[PDB]
Amino acid sequence: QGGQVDCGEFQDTKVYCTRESNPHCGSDGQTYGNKCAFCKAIVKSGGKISLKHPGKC
Repeated sequence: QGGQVDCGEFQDTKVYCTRESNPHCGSDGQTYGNKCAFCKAIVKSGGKISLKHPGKC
């Protein structure tokens, strides 16, 4: 929230990413290779997107 790996896209508050490759299949439907990849993707639909799967779908 201002001193974290805060994905400055930050459409939401829980938008922080990984330094690792932690895949996420977002509730956006999409699968992202890591959480960082999922940040903008949270941003995709308001920040309000959540995760379906740790990993891909």
